[PDB]
Amino acid sequence: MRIIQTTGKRKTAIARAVIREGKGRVRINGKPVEIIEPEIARFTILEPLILAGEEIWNSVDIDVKVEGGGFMGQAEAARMAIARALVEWTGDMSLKEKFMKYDRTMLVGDPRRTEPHKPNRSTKGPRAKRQKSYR
Amino acid sequence: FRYRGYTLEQLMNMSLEELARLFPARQRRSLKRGLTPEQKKLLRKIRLAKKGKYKKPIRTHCRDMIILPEMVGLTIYVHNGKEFVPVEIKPEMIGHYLGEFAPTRKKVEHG
Amino acid sequence: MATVYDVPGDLLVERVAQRLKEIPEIKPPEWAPFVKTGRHKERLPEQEDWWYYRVASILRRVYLDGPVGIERLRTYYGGRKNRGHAPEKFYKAGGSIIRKALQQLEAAGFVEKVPGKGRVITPKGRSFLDKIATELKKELEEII
Amino acid sequence: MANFRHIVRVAGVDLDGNKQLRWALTAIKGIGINFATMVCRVAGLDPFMKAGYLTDEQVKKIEEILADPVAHGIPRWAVNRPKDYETGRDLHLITAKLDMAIREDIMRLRRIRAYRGIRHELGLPVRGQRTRSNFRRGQTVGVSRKKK
Amino acid sequence: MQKARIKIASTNVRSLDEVANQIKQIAERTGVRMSGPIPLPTKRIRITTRKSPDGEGSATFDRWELRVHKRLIDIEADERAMRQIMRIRVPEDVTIEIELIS
Amino acid sequence: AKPLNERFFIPHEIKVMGRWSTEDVEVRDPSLKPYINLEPRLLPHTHGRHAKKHFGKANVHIVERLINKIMRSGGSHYKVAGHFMRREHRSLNSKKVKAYEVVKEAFKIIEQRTGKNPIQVLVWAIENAAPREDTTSVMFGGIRYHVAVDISPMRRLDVALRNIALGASAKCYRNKMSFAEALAEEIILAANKDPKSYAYSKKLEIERIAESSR
Amino acid sequence: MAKADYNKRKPRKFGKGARRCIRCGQYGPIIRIQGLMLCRHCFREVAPKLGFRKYE
RNA sequence: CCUCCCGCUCGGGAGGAGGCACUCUGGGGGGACUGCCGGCGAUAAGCCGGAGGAAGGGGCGGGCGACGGUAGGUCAGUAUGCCCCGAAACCCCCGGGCUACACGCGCGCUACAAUGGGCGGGACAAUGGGACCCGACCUCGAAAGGGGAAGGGAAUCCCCUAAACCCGCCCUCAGUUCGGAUCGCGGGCUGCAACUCGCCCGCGUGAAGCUGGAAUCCCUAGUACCCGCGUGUCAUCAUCGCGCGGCGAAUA
Repeated sequence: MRIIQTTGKRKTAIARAVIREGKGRVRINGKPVEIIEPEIARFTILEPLILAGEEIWNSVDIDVKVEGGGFMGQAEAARMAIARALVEWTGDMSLKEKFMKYDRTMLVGDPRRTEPHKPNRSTKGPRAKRQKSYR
Repeated sequence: FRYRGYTLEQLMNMSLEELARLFPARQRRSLKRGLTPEQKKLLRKIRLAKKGKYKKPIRTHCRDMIILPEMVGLTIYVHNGKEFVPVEIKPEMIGHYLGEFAPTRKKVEHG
Repeated sequence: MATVYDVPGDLLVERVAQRLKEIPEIKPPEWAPFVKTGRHKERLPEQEDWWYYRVASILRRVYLDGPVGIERLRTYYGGRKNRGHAPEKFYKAGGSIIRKALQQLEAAGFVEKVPGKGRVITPKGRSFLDKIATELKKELEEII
Repeated sequence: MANFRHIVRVAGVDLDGNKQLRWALTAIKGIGINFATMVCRVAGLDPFMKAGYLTDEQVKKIEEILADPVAHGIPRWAVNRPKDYETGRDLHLITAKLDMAIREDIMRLRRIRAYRGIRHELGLPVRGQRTRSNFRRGQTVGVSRKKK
Repeated sequence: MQKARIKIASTNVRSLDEVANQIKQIAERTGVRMSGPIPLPTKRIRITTRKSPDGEGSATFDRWELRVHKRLIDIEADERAMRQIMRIRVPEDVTIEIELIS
Repeated sequence: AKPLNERFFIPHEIKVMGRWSTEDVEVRDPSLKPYINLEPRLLPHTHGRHAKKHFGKANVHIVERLINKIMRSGGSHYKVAGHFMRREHRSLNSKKVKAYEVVKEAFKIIEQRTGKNPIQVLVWAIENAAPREDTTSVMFGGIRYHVAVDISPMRRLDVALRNIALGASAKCYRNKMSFAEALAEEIILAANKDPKSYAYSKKLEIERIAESSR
Repeated sequence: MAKADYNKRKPRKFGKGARRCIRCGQYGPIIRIQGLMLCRHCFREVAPKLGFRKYE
């Protein structure tokens, strides 16, 4: 068989993925892909897996562990890594360029994540000032 | 039930412990934990007045004492902050604070 | 061919809560829904399901965790209390529905207290579950 | 169903609506929304159905769980007033007992000459602090208890 | 022999690394088996403070860092092979803790 | 819950929100073709960051554009499952997360009556809700005019979707029109150009006041 | 006349009046309790010798 | 390899051996510089557009604020010229006052419901703080809390549960099951002591408010908008100040 370990990181959901051959296993943090309640962020994970095909999804075991705060955050870290897990597998430029033309959130993360809350002039949030009315 | 409690007299004979089940959470606490060394010199001047050595008109800065059944009858002088305001203590005053009855402000109209 | 891991938590909970009516060892005591309930409820419900879900969770949680305490399962529910116009804050549930529940499971043989100081599953609590999940995971492929 | 009505009378002659049993009693002063669902249990009814679907026989089961609730069950913190005026153990409160018991204790303080009774006469919260400018632009809290 | 832990922290970066490196160099050659100098966290300490003593207008607010870094070292040597290695000069200002177990 | 999972087998294949094929519709006008993300795929939430570039906002999934101009109204106050709200408004004093549900249920409530691919009723409601002409109180040379200004295909879309999203919250106001409904009954009637769309009443008036002034 | 000593003798078990600094000798003004009891104003003057860093 | 469960015997999951791969931790190194390509520009400076690429043309966010001025602000933090007090404008003490209100405004929180409420279930973080201090876990108590007690001066233990989310169920748009003021009572907790003047828990009580005139403020992207989370100071008053991550735009 094989072991190709990859990563996928979006807004600090770090997905730890492994792609070995088998029988159609989809593991997320220990639980099948079935346990999630929002239908929505599931479909996001599902986007790459059809762009390539069910053929390669069925023939390969994917276990990922996404330690990330967001529900959509987890999903997004799962969308970037499967796509990178499937481009290392087959090896061709056909599956890589087909992802890039569709969206760059499969193969690029961000350049940025979050900004600090500025000291500010005694109010709440990074970018805000106390209200004025002294004119 | 006219007169607060079982009867005015039976709550002078139940003092420590048996009153407690009747009282608020707040009055219990200050009896049960105890009160300060000025509250110990106020147990001589209620006792000089009910009997014996020449009675002083009882004065107090005690506004954290909650009225008991033995102290019902005396005319208590509670310093409002400037001067002493009198209160004739009743059996309907069992279970309230002593600093309620004397004022914490002069009582006038606002404007 | 199934664990509590393989079944969604919306289909698992009415299948274990029924299997807590049926067996029929765990039951509602009368004092626990009446007015000894968890924090504030907009209404108090007169449900068997109410008791059978607060316990059907307890057999899933001790599976995942080791030393799962009373102070953990009181704080694990999710729910608040008003202070006023000051915004709400995070408080914990009623320890009465959690300290009788573990003990209704403890007499049933589903949960046991370990000698390290804590709460773990027995084999009888672990098999009661894997059978109820083998029935749920089998039905989830039949149904489009 | 158990014989449709739109107005059955519960708790004396005061009226039970067609909203829901748990909300129809809340109105009846003394029975709230948590205390309504404590007397649905003892009596043996479905709580979530409409009000007015009651024969004559259900209306008698509620009026005797009200007169003395501390006889049927109802814990000694889950009943309306526990430990009353220093010598009643527990009682019930209803539109006539609640109105009288709260004006009595207020009649008691004014004679006592306290800082609670005259603070309910001038127009003020006692422990809520600010009278500084709240109830602002001519406004008013309405203190206790009803401007509807 | 006696497995010793040298747990060595310092308030600044330059002072902590020189000692960690020197401790792994001198101990290497004698009667010592030594496990490598492992870096644990910086419990960076934030003091977040009001500049202005008026507390007036806009007041610009100082962010403070105190960063304290912790290297850890297991070693298999005697209590006599330990002092030989604890000879070293050490920056001001570098805390060196020693637990001793067999 | 079982239909829900069929809604997970079906978007896979590929379809929006679980059961709307993105091929059902076409953009017949060559104006609104590059300005619309009908053609690309699956999820709005995306977080693909826009306004990054000059037209970093044209490539926005039509529905995502819907979600956040449908999310708009919002201050200060605090939401959580507690007792707790409003704080997420008559238009998300809060997130695109519980926003995306509203638009999904509004695609469900507009599919239930019309029975067409709802992405053929909304893309038929954002080519009609946009006015073709606007007057700006524009002065140039110190001389105050109120002038013929024609509208650009990007600034069209925006006035289409925003007027659709502004009309519904006047109606949902403390009313049985739920935004999942109040939007679904705005999107049908902006597609039609009906006399009941607070979004096709400004479209017209903004062209008609702007014709007088020209 | 004659009387017994005074150097204050009342309760000051806890609060701000319990504290004083080790540089400007105050009760109500700031007392940073990390084992560095000073006011906020001293703190700013003292820190570069402490080894704190301005940079965020 | 080994212990436990389940099984359609194909196969799913946990523990410990075992293994440092991965995440991560903190120390160091490379990578972006208009380098290249086109267009505009005096072939210069520079601006625009393009390719490759994780990232681009101040990459992005902070700290970093000259000579001075408003006689701005503070001698009520300290330092200090001058003046004034001297059983006092000192000193000690208890109690009261700063928390008084017919009202006016500023800055904010909470809020006028179906994008909703109850109930249940399930999937998810980060900064931090923790010795008379964080407190596992076990027990009693409806709960607030009390009794017992492990670990922890810290990547190794604890606060700790994230919240928003979603799925099913009950409920079916009224000043209401909204909203929580006000008042009665029962009860805990700290301190000598919370009436004046603390917070929470339970039952009863259940006020204004059903989208707000003139006028006016804040901000330009991982930002605003939104959701919780921690810390400071610290017994206790936080709808505050500082700071963290989760969802994630409009227009320019």
